[PDB]
This record gives sequence, C-alpha cells and structure tokens, in this order.
Amino acid sequence: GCVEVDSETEAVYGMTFKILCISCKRRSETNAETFTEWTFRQKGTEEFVKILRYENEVLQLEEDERFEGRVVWNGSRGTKDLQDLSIFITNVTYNHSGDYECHVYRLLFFENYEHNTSVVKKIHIEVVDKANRDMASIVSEIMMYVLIVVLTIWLVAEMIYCYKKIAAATETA
Amino acid sequence: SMEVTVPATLNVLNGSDARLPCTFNSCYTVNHKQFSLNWTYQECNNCSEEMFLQFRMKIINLKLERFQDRVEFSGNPSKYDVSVMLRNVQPEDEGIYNCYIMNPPDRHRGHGKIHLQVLM
Amino acid sequence: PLRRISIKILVHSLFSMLIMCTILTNCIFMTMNNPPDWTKNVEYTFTGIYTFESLVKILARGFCVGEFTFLRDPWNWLDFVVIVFAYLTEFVNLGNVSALRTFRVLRALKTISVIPGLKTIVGALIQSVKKLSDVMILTVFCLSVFALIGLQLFMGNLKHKCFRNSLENNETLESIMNTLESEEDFRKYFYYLEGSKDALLCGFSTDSGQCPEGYTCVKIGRNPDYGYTSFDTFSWAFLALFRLMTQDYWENLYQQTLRAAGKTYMIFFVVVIFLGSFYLINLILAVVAMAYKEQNQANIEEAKCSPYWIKFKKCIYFIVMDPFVDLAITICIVLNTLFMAMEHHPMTEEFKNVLAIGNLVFTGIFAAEMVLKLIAMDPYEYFQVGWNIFDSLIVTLSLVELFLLSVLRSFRLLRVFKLAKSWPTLNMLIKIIGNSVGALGNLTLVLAIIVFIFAVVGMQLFGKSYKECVCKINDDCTLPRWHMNDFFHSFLIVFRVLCGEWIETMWDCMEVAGQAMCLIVYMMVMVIGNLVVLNLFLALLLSSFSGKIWWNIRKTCYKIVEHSWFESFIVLMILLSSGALAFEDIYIERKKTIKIILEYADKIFTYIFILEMLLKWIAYGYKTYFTNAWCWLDFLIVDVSLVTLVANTLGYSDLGPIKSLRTLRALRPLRALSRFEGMRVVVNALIGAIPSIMNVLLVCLIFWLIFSIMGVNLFAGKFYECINTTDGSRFPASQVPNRSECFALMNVSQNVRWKNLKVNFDNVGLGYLSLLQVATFKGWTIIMYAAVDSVNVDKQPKYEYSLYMYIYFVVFIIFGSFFTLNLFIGVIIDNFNQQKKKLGGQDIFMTEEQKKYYNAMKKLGSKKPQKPIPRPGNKIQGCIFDLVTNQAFDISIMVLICLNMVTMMVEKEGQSQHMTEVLYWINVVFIILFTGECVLKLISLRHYYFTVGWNIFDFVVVIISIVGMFLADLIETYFVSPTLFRVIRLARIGRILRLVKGAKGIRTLLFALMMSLPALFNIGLLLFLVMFIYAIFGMSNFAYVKKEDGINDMFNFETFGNSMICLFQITTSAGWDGLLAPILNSKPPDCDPKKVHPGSSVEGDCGNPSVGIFYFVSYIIISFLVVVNMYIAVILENFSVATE
Ligand SMILES: *[C@@H]1O[C@H](CO)[C@@H](O[C@@H]2O[C@H](CO)[C@@H](O)[C@H](O)[C@H]2NC(C)=O)[C@H](O)[C@H]1NC(C)=O
Ligand SMILES: *[C@@H]1O[C@H](CO)[C@@H](O[C@@H]2O[C@H](CO)[C@@H](O)[C@H](O)[C@H]2NC(C)=O)[C@H](O)[C@H]1NC(C)=O
Ligand SMILES: NC1=N[C@H](O)[C@H]2[C@H]3O[C@]4(O)O[C@@H]([C@@H](O)[C@@]2(N1)[C@@H]4O)[C@]3(O)CO
Ligand SMILES: *[C@@H]1O[C@H](CO)[C@@H](O)[C@H](O)[C@H]1NC(C)=O
Ligand SMILES: *[C@@H]1O[C@H](CO)[C@@H](O)[C@H](O)[C@H]1NC(C)=O
Ligand SMILES: *[C@@H]1O[C@H](CO)[C@@H](O)[C@H](O)[C@H]1NC(C)=O
Ligand SMILES: *[C@@H]1O[C@H](CO)[C@@H](O)[C@H](O)[C@H]1NC(C)=O
Ligand SMILES: *[C@@H]1O[C@H](CO)[C@@H](O)[C@H](O)[C@H]1NC(C)=O
Ligand SMILES: *[C@@H]1O[C@H](CO)[C@@H](O)[C@H](O)[C@H]1NC(C)=O
Ligand SMILES: *[C@@H]1O[C@H](CO)[C@@H](O)[C@H](O)[C@H]1NC(C)=O
Repeated sequence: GCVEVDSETEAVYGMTFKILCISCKRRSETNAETFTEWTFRQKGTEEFVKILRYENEVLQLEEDERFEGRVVWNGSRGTKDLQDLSIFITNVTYNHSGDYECHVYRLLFFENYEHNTSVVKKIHIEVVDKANRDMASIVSEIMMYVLIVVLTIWLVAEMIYCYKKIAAATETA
Repeated sequence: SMEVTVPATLNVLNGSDARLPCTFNSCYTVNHKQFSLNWTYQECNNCSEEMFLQFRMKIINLKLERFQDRVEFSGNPSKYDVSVMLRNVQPEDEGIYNCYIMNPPDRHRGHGKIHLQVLM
Repeated sequence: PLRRISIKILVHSLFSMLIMCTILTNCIFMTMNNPPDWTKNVEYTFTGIYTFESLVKILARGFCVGEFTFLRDPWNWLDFVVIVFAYLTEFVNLGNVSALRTFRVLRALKTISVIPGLKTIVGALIQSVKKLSDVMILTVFCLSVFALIGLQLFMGNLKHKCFRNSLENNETLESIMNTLESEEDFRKYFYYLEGSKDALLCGFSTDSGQCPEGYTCVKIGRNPDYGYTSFDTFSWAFLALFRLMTQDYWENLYQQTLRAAGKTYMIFFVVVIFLGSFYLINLILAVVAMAYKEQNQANIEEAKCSPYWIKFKKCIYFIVMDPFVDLAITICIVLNTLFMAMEHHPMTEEFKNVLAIGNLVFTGIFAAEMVLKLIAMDPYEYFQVGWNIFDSLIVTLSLVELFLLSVLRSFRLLRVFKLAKSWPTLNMLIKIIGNSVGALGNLTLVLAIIVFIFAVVGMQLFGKSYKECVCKINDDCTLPRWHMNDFFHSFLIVFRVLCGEWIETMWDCMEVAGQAMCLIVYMMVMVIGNLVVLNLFLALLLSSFSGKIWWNIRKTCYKIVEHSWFESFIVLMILLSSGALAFEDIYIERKKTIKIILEYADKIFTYIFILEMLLKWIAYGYKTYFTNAWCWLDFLIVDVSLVTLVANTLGYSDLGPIKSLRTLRALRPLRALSRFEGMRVVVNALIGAIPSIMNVLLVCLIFWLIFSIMGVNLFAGKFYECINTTDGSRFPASQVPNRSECFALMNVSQNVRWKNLKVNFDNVGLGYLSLLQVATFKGWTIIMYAAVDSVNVDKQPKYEYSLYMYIYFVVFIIFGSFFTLNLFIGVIIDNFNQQKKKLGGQDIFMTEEQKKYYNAMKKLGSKKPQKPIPRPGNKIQGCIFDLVTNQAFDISIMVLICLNMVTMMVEKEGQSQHMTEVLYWINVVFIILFTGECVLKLISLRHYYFTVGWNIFDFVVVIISIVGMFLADLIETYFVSPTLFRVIRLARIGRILRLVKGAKGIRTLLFALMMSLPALFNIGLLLFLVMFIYAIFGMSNFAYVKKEDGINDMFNFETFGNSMICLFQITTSAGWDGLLAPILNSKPPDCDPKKVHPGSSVEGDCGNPSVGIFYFVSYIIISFLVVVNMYIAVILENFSVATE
C-alpha cells in the first residue's frame, strides 16, 4: 500500500523534475477527503507564496510567471482521497529553486465523528547544471572493485603458496 | 410466566414502615429506556387498580391522594429489584399491591401481587 | 418357590434382551424436546419395566437378607437410583424441572451394562486415567506458570480502545461511561471496526497501534468477546491459556494480544505454543499410548433341455477368461470414474449428452458382465462371494435409475472401490476401517454412546435458554447457526467439540446459560470425549500396525576447498547473502542509500559463488561433481543468479519471464541446507520417507476423489447468492428468489451482486480444495453454511433448506480426516522406525557431536548416593545443621513456596492501593524467609552446599529475587517505565519453579523434555529456514494484495517482520484459509487490476490464484510433515525415560 518516500533534492537544468510529497493515513480502511496546497519561496528569499491548490478533481495553479505554464500533477487520480500528492515540472529552470512546503487537508469520516487534520511536508531543492552521482552510489562502485581485487588476489596468493608446497612434496618420495 | 418474587401476604403493624419486597428475574441486562416498572393498588380483590408509581426512564411517583407522600421507591431495578416502601402505614392501606414489569427485549411481562394487611 | 421362579426369571436369554430393547426405545424418546402430552403414558410404561427388572434382581439376590447379593455390585447402584427418582419425581420434588430431566438421562447409561462387553471396555478406559494423573498435575502446573507470566505481562491490555479526542458538552471519559450501555451508543464514542462485535484494540508502542487520527488511545470498558477474553484475573488468564494449549482459535488470541501489547511480545506466544502446546499434548499421547500397550499386550499374553443349458456353461466359464476379463474390468471401471469426474457448474448441452452416452456404454459393459458371472457360477455359487454380493447391488442400483432421484444417483460414485485387492495400501485403508466396526467395534460403540448422552444432556440443560435469550447472541433475535435447541443441533455442537472447536460455541452458551453451568459441561465433554477419541485412534492405529602439470593444480585446488577457512568463509557468505534478501520490501524505496549498496553487494556475492563453483569443478572433476545431489542444488542456484546478472548486465533484457526468473532469488537461502550438520540430518530423514509417504497420498486422492465427486454432484453450482454489497447480507428470498430475479434488482439498484463462494464444489479440482479446508477444520464452517442453505442451481438459497446435508460433512470428517490421518500417522512413524533400525539402532535426528552430548545427559539419570557431609564440630553448626537435614525442614519450605504461589494468583486488574501494599509486604517476608533458608543451609553445609545442583538453582533464585526487588525500587525513584517494570517483577516467578524439586513425578516428565532438546533443535533450525524462504517469496508475491480477511495492517506481507509473524501462525495450520482468501480474488469487481500504490512502481493488488494456491497448500503440507517429526522425537525420548 502507501509508503512515505522523501523527494529528490538535486535537479538538472533544462530537464523535467518530479517532486514527491506522500502522506499516508494511519489506517488504510478509513475513508477521508483530501485537498492540497503547495507554497514555494525562491532561494535567497524569505516568506512563502502559494503556487497551486488541488481540490476535488481540477488543479488550480497560481498565476505567477515563475511557475506559470510548466507544472503538471502526478498525484492520485480520481480517488478524491489523494494520499499521494506530487508535482511534476516540465522544462526545469533556475527560477524553480528554493524551499517547497506542501500542506495537506483531510476530512475523515467516522461513525459520528468528522475529523479535520493538517500535516506539513517540506522539500528543499537546488538546481544544478550537470547531474552528479550520489556519494553512496559512487563510493559503493569503487568499494566493490577493491573487494573483488582482494579476493582474486587472495586466491592467487593462496594458490601460489599452496602450489610451491605441493610441488616440493613430490620431490622427496 | 415471569419469575417475580413477592410475599403473597405481608402483615405490618399500623404506624410502622412497610417495605413491599418483590424479585423480578429475567435474562439479559436491564436498559433504562428499555426497563419499565409499574405499581398499582386496590382496596379489594375486585376493586379498580390505581397506579401509584411507575418507572419510565426514571421513577415517577404519582402522589396519589390516598397515600399522601408516604410512598417511596425502595429498589435498585438493575439488581432485578423493584421494591417500594410505604411509610407510617395506615389502616386504609390494607389491600392488594401489584408490580408489573415489562423488560425489553423480554416480551413477557412479570406480575407480583402482595396482599398487605394492617395489624392493630 | 418364588425365589426359584424369580431366579429362574433372572437368568434367561430373553430377559437380558427384553431389558435392553426397552432401553434403546427410551433413547428415541429423550430426543423429543417437547414431547406430546400423550407420550406421558409411554413414560409411565418405561418406568414400570425398570422397576420390574429391578425387583427380580433385588428379590432373588437379597433373599430378604438386606439385598446383599443385589447391592454388592457397583453397576446396580446406578440402576437403583433411576427408578427412585421417577417415584420421587411423582413424590414431592425439587424446583428445577429442566434439571429434573437430566437425571433420567442415566437410563441411557444403563445400556452400558446390558450390552455384552461394554462393561469390560469402560473399565479399561478408566484404568487409563490412573496413568494420566501425573501428566495432569504437570499440565496444571505448566498452565499455571504460564498463566502467572501471562497475567503479569498482559494484565489490563485487552482493555485498550480508541477514544475520541474532542467531546461536546465538557464530558470526560469517566462521565461518558456510566451514562451509556447501548450498543449503538458504545459505537459513536469508540472506533469499532466496521460491523465487528467490539471496539478496535489499540496500542501505546510504535510496533502495535494504531488509532485513526482524531481518535486517542485510552483503556476502559470490557475485554473483547463479551469480556470472556481477558488476562485480568488468574482464573480468566487460566482459561485463555488453556485455550492456547489446545489451540482452539488461538490465532485470534494471538492477534489480539499482539495488537495491544505490540509485536515484540510475539515471543511469548512462540515459547508457549512451542513448549506448552506442542509438547504438552504430545506427552498426553505418549502416556495414553504407552499405557494402552501394557494392558493390551498384558491381556493378550495370557491367552498365548437341462443338458443343453449346461453346454453353454462350458463356454462362459471358459469365456470368463479370468486372466483378461476381470483384469480388463478394473481398468474399464477406472475409466468410467474419470468420465464421472468431468462436471462443472455450467455445461453446454452437447457435453452433457456425451456424459449420458458415456455412462450408458459403461452401464452396458458392467451389466453384460453381471449376467455372465452368475450363469457361470450359478446363483448359489455366484451370490456367495462377498465381492459379488457387493457388485450386484451396484448393477441393481444403476438399472433402477436407467430410465427413472438426484440423491439416488450420487451413489454411483462408490463402485471405484474394487481396485483395493491389487493395491497394497488400499488394503491398509480398508483394514483400518474394518477394525473400527470389527474387533474394536465395542470400543467404537462406546464413543457413539458417549456422544449421544452429551448431546441429549446439553439439550435438556440449555435447550430452553437458547430460545428465550436469543437476543443475547444476535440482532434479528433469531437462533444462531450453532445452538443447542434440538437434538440434531445439540448433536452438531457436541460433534464440533470433538474436533477442537469448543471456545467459539462456549462463549455463547455462557451468555444464555450462565458461566458455571456452561463451563462444567463443555469442560467435561472435552476431557472425557477426547480421551475416548484418543483411545480409539491410538488403539486402532497400534492394532492395525501389528608434463602433466595439470595434476598438481588439480591436487592443490582440492586442498583449498577442503581447508577450514574456505569452508568457513563460504558459510559466512551464505548467511550474509541470505540476509540481504530481508531488506527488500515495500519500504525499500525509503532509505534509497541501502538500496544502492544492496544492489551492488549482490554482484560481489554472485562473483564469489561463481568463483567457488569453478574451484569445485577443478577439485572434484565433472563426474564427481554431478553425481552429488547437493551440488546440483548449488549449480542450479548460481545459474539463475548468473542469468539475471548477464541479462541485467547484457542489457536490453528485462521483459516478462526474465523478471519472473528473478523471484527465484528467494531460493538462495537454500544453499545453506548443505552447510549445517543439524539441518542436513533432518533432510536425510525426510528423503528416506518420501517414497513411503507417496503411496498414501495416492490412496487419499482415491478416497478423497469419491468424496469430491460425490460433493460435486450435490452442491455444484448451488453456492451462488444475491448479496447486499455494503454489508454482505444475503437477501431474504421472499424477493429475489432466483438468479434471473436478482439481475432485475441490479438494473434498478446500485449495490446488489450475485456471487459465488470462491472455494466450492463447482468442479472436481475446486471440490478438492473445498474438501481440504473441511478436513483441516479451518475455514470449513463458511462452506457448510453454504451447503445446508442451498436449494437449486439458479435459485437463491433458502436458510437451512437442506439441513441434513451436515451428514455429508460429518461422514467425510470421520472417513476423510479421522481414518486417513490414522493411516498417515501410522505409516510415517513406522517408516521412521525402519530407518532407525537400519542405522544401527541410533536416533536419526542428531549430528555425531550431539550424540556424545546426549549420552552425558543420560548420566544425570543415575541415583548413586552423593556424600552425606559431616556435621560440623561446633554445636551451632550441629544445631543449625541438625535442623536443615530434618525431613520437616524441606516440607516446611515446600509448603511455604506453595503459600507464595497463592499470593501471586490473588493479584487482579484494578486492585485497590491497600491490597497492593499488603501483597508487597507479604512478598518481602517470603523474600526474607527464603533468603533466610539459604543462609541457614550455608552455615551448616559450607562447601558441601555448593555441590548439589538444586542448591545452586535455589541460591541463584534468591539473588534474582532480591536484585529484582532493588531494581524495581530503583526504577521508581528515578524512572517511569511501566513496560520495563513489569518485566523486572518477572524475576520472582523464579521461586515458583522450586516447586518442581519436591514433585518426583513431574521431575521425570520435565527431564525427558530436556533429553529431546538436541533433536528438537535440529528440526527447529530446518523449520526456521523453510519459514524464511517462504517469507521472502511471500514478500515479493503478496504485498499489494487487497486487504480483506486475515490480511490487514499488521499480519500482512508488506515487510519481513510482518511476513514472519504470519508464517508462524500458519505453521500450526491455523487460520490458513483466512490468508488465502485475499489472494484468490482476481478481476473486477473483486479487485482493481491497475492500482496506483503511492510510493511505488508496481500496479495492481490482484492475487495470483494459481500461485497463491500452490504456496499456501505447499506450506501447510510441509509444516505438517516436520511437525510429525516433533511428535516422533518426543515419543522416542519419552518411552526411554519412562522405561528406565
Ligand atoms: C443494502 O444495505 C444498505 C446498508 O444498510 C441499505 O442502505 C440503507 O437504506 C436505508 C433506506 O434506503 C437508509 O435509510 C439507510 O441509511 C441505509 N444505510 C446506510 C448507512 O446507507 C440498503 O437499503 C440496502 N440495499 C437495498 C437495495 O435495499
Ligand atoms: C424466477 O423468479 C421470477 C420472479 O417471480 C419468476 O417470474 C415471475 O415473477 C413475476 C413477478 O414479477 C410473477 O408475476 C410471475 O408469475 C413469475 N413467473 C410466472 C410464470 O409466474 C420466474 O418464473 C422464476 N423462474 C425463472 C424466471 O426461471
Ligand atoms: N477454530 C477456528 N479456526 C478458523 O481459522 C476460524 C476461521 O474459520 C472458521 O470456519 O470460522 C471462523 C472461526 O470460527 C474459525 N474457528 C472457523 O474455523 C474463522 O475465523 C473465519 O472463517
Ligand atoms: C505526471 O504528469 C504527466 C503529465 O505530463 C502525466 O501524463 C502522468 O500521468 C503523471 N504521472 C502519474 C503517475 O500520474
Ligand atoms: C524549455 O524552455 C525553453 C524556453 O527557455 C524552450 O525554448 C524549450 O523548447 C523548452 N524545452 C522543450 C523540450 O520544449
Ligand atoms: C526568472 O527569474 C528572474 C528573477 O528571479 C526574473 O527576472 C525572470 O523574469 C524569470 N523568468 C521568467 C521567464 O519570468
Ligand atoms: C476543515 O474543513 C473546513 C470546512 O468547513 C475548512 O474550511 C478548513 O480549511 C479545514 N481545515 C483545514 C486545516 O484545512
Ligand atoms: C402501567 O401498567 C400497565 C399495566 O396495565 C402497563 O401496560 C403500562 O405499560 C404501565 N405504564 C408504563 C408507563 O409503563
Ligand atoms: C459545560 O460548561 C458549562 C459552563 O457554561 C456548564 O454549565 C455545563 O454544565 C458543562 N457541561 C457539562 C456536561 O457539565
Ligand atoms: C436493463 O433494462 C433495460 C431496459 O431499458 C434493458 O435494455 C437492459 O438489457 C437491462 N440490463 C440488463 C443487464 O439486462
């Protein structure tokens, strides 16, 4: 079912990027209605400006030019109880850099209880000219070869010590 | 018939307090909206019944003129108890006292009958 | 003179028969349940005959001498009482009329005396109980200790319920509680999980939980199950544990405690089920079986024109060609059966017609043959043969419906039996069945008599209550499916209890009939009823049973593989390689970093294994390498991994089956089997027995096939019903009687669905599946409700229209489960016996090193006397010492411990502060007295005291008790951990364990378990690995399935911790049907084929019906095979210890 996964923090310039905000209900069985707001403040700036609101089935995106015309919704479709809210940007640009705050509003229907809740997820993204391999990924690759070389080296060294001893035994009898 | 335990005859001295004790027993657990208890008095066997106390959500004491303010509820119905108390009994209190208990979901209605006699 | 006549009357052939005939007739009457008024006179007649029989016995025997001859025999006392109650009943009687009838029930008992040999059989069963006494104390002690541990650890836990956070009117939790008692009322306030009886259980810890947002967790109110399921009091805890020991609905208790307590407590259940249930039950079987052998064997040892018509006769008898014709017929019959096997809920007319024609040819072939046999052998000669008598009825029945009831046909399936003579096993199944009504007929008859008495007794006692209360166990105020109102129904409940299903029914008997009565009756049926069943099973089973530089290089590699570091290094890789498997789950996406290292890590592993394999080839060569079973296993695994790597590495590839090949990766833990000596040994034992196991499976399939075929004819296509989708409630049938009618409703109504069961009798394969659930007793009841309810193929099911169909299930259980299991158990244990004989009479479950250790433990058995010790020179030593060696001192201490144990029992949830302080102080005195005893033994004994093993345990317990005490105190002043505090107080249960030293009987039983620990460990290791491979297969395959029944948050396949929890439950085979239910549904509207699954790439939650069925079924069978091993290992050790 639903799992919460943090969004990627590095985006390549001039390429599409997907921002992930996933919020999971404590109990899957319960049914509630959700809506979301995403507000972004450009890097080196203070405060926040709401960029988009998604309620019901239609998505409403703020009119400002920085985010105008290059955003798409990757959230849950037709559920009306979204769970997963994600925003996809086409033609990523330098202007799209900074702190992104996404707030979720959920109406939970219980037997005689109606509950309204708010959860906030914050994602910070910095654009970059060329994508770079993560430290864990690069280090792991380098680390893997060293291990392979040592074992191979260990086996060869092992055979060499073993071979001389075996050969010597043959000579005596 | 419903299991209702009362003394068939209750003999009480004039001026003493008379507890009219009846036991009602049925399966399930009593419900306040559900449990209803009614008490009636008759001066004689064939005489018209006069309701003097009811349980409907709570105790309702009808304050019949014939009893003044001498009737009191004296039982915890949740215990299957629906007894009443007649304080400072007078000779005119002699007669027949009926307890009727209808308890949902039990369809059956219990009935206890006490013949109260007043000594001298 | 009169005495002679009476005496003459007393011993007569007819009189015993006359007394007996009347008694059997009376039994039919008891079954009335509201007999007509006219029957009363009949009642009078029965009373008179009893008195008349009694008078002759009393008149002749007594000689007016005080009836010395008459009352001397024990059996007559029962007889004397029955007549009297009737006289007494007429005479002023006690108030309880319902109670009054039960006494008359004993008349039925009188039957034991009247039948020949029943008196002998019952006495033997009772003789059996005397042996069982010691195990009983241990069960009580064992159940008692666990009850104490359970109570301390889980008291008040079942109380948790989600409670709403915001309340109108300033109400408080306490204020709300007194005000509401209504069921609807309880619901608004607390969560309540969608139509369930009680509020959802919540938890404080991160592992357990959880309550929906807007609801908070607080503990208040009654425990679930009417308050019956709780750990609050010692008595209640004892009932909960007893249920766990017999494993009745244990799956539910485990699920409930785990949810409230948190998953970490799963450990408590593993130890209790593993030691408390598997072990305790086994002990009972060994003792009953062991006891039966002595008595059975001990008793056995003491004993030791006209001529022309005849001309035709030469031809036929010459034409029978017994070499070809009889042999030809069996082959022909098997073929007909296969023809019968072809059926479905929906069949086109053309297919149906072929069945009609195929049946006729078969009808024609057998019929020609039947006439032929009699002419050749004539009627007297022909009819005499037993099989022939059997066949003519078969021919006769076929002919009768040749052109003329549905029920009549269903019998055609039986013919298939003739195959038994040729087959060796078929012979075994038939032989076992014969004993039940043959030599063991008297014993089997007792079981029938006992079941009858209980059904009637239950009916008399609780029959009236069920009808009046109803509402105390239903909403429609109508009778539940299982009830005690009628004899057939009362009988069904008793039958269910014979299978281990008592708790579900018992809660209900209690709601209507009260706790004291319901508990006593059910407990007796279970103990007494089961003992008879156990005796029959065991009795039946036992009786039935009896340059050339290349050469140097090749030598060197051999050196490397043989070397210990390498063997050791390889094993580490296997454990490490297997472990990486656990990390992949639905949550792998979070923690992206671990995912990257794991992906890279596998490549290093693939290279190491491929490298290792090459060394194997050079060292062993191809011929040696491929003639080994293990190597082939190793080679196959590296290859699958290798193909994925090249395909992944080669690139391009990654479509369809290539992905499927990857799932086989779960198979990796398998290499590990060769490496561990303990694990490998268990496998040797299994391979040895697969051929033997194989013959039986075929017999069962043949036996089951008849039942499955029979089942298909009766219920195929009749399980469909129109149900309201919102609450899944079948419509009345007053409206929507047939499928055609149901569809019209859908057109004008949104949520009505016409739907099948999912496990049913639509086809022979499905019938095979439905039958398996019924045999196991898991998930069976859902099916039976369907079978009885059913009316016709396209018609809506009426409620209990069939009613008697239950007979079909009852017969299958007796034959399908009781007999085959008897056969399954008999062959497997025997095969194990042969294996032991072959390997020089040594146990087959232990590694050589384990064997040396096992012998050392054997030494502990010896009682050679240890040195007495010397009374010190000093008087104080003499005085202090003189008291300790006294017999009274041990008894006084022993009594003291029992007194201590009773104190622990008094603790209960909600005890007042005053009670808590006294218990604390009372314990301190014991803490002081016990510490005091230890010091005293030490002053007198000195170094000698440390010599005894028991003294050391006693000394250690005191240190733990005092230390546990300080720690509890220390925690209070500086910390506030409730969970931590409960665990610390657990230290005291240690003193209770000292009770064991005093009882020699229990000590021997406990010691035996210790002996089998080495064998049990190996099986446990093997079992763990199999569970592990399955968990991995499950995580990839079943995560994402829709959550329905048995699958919900927790107890789901989403992660490795979760998968392990489920697999453990299913090991006992419990609730296996429940897990399988979500996997089965495929396609709308059962499930949505493409689902978003936020946070992940995969689409759909549809179970694979084919893959799912193989997985659950295979696991059930495999676990069962290993468990047979636990039963075998325990029995062997038990015989040896008792034997000494
Ligand atoms: C199927 O069952 C549902 C669930 O009870 C029925 O729905 C109820 O219908 C009545 C009257 O239409 C409403 O007053 C209730 O509120 C409904 N329950 C809820 C909670 O929705 C429904 O009537 C049934 N379907 C049909 C066709 O009878
Ligand atoms: C299936 O059930 C329907 C419903 O009763 C039967 O069809 C008719 O039902 C209507 C009510 O709409 C009655 O007026 C008719 O009398 C019913 N049929 C007849 C011939 O009386 C139908 O017969 C049932 N059997 C089927 C359709 O196989
Ligand atoms: N001792 C039991 N083991 C089964 O796992 C249980 C499941 O199956 C069954 O048929 O009905 C329910 C319960 O009563 C069972 N009882 C019955 O067997 C069940 O929870 C869902 O069906
Ligand atoms: C993401 O947005 C694109 C619009 O370009 C849409 O086609 C796609 O379906 C979205 N992703 C998901 C998972 O819905
Ligand atoms: C990205 O945006 C630029 C405008 O700066 C536009 O010219 C270009 O076409 C966009 N990229 C694609 C692939 O359309
Ligand atoms: C990009 O950002 C700069 C400053 O943040 C702004 O002046 C410019 O107008 C933006 N580009 C577009 C196309 O609006
Ligand atoms: C709760 O629902 C109301 C609708 O009455 C809405 O106005 C409000 O914004 C919701 N709360 C939150 C935190 O979104
Ligand atoms: C008063 O007693 C009568 C008995 O005649 C009973 O039917 C009625 O329900 C009682 N009244 C109430 C309010 O219960
Ligand atoms: C809620 O508070 C008011 C004060 O205005 C008080 O009068 C009332 O009794 C409170 N409600 C309850 C249920 O006590
Ligand atoms: C529903 O009724 C309509 C009549 O307008 C009919 O044409 C249609 O076939 C019906 N639906 C089904 C599934 O039979």
